[PDB]
Amino acid sequence: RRRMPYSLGTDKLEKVDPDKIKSKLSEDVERKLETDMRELYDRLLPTEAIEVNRRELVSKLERLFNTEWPGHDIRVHLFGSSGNLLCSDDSDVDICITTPWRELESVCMIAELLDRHGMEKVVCVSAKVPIVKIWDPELKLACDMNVNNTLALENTRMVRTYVSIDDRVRPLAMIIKYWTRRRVVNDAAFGGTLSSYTWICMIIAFLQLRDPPVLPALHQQHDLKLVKQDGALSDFADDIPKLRGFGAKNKDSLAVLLFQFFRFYAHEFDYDKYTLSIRMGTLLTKAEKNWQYLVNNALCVEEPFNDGRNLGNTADETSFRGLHMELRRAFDLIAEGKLEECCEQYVFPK
Ligand SMILES: [Mg+2]
Repeated sequence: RRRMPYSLGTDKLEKVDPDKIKSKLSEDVERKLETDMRELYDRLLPTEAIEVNRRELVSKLERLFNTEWPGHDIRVHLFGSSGNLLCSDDSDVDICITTPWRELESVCMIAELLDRHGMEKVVCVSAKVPIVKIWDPELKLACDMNVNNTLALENTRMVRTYVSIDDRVRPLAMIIKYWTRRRVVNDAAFGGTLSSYTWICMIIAFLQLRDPPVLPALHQQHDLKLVKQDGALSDFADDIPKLRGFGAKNKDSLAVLLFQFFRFYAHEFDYDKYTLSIRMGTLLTKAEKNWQYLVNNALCVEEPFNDGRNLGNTADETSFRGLHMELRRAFDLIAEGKLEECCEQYVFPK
């Protein structure tokens, strides 16, 4: 299911004359783009009826696990879009199951239990982190779940903190995520594109590099870190009420930020030289991380909790060329306020 066909080649896109790149939206385009974005954001927001279904699934799973394997304090947690304020009604339910009972990390044992109790399309992937995928026919929800993936819970908590800092982040990130789904550039497993978490990091990194910045570098704000419930200091600043309002110095609207996001990644950002690091909040070079030797390093996005891992390693040179075309395609359409055409649903050739 290769998203970017090998026929694209690997050539770098041309450097367009800077005078031919639109510098800012016109007054009419921004006003219409602003209303079109807030109308779409209202459609993208989740509904209460589906929110209670996701909580019913969590409770149903937690009862099934504790009744089948009692005495192990098995708890079910939401993470990803389900826990960072960025999910929609059609989003999957991403679940992290925790227990001190290490035997539960054999996930096909979980797959058998859920299939035995009526779940459908039950597949286990025993893989980076083992995953059980189900489809709940009663609640009409798809669910991916892993066991003791505490890293996913922490960086979900980091994304949620970033979303809580500035009220423009949630609508901006949800609209961009919607764009990644419509263009089908959010499949790092089979399509060769970028993961949902990779895109969120690219959004945060863009917001950190604005002048003035919309978001801070939470990993570097040492004086704003709280003691977690395990007794350890949080790796990132998480004092949300004290962090709120950090981006108020930036006066750009939602419409301008969407325009600048695509403009940044279409023409401004030098993909060949720099690594995007939301951990540092500044640009790093590939050379200072020795990342000029990484295979699939055309796009370097540093994972904040493991600076030795490039989130963009799922994109080869052909996939990156197609990804760069989509970002330039998006920039040209948003520069004219064409939000609907920017989000045209991609369809795979037969
Ligand atoms: Mg403040």
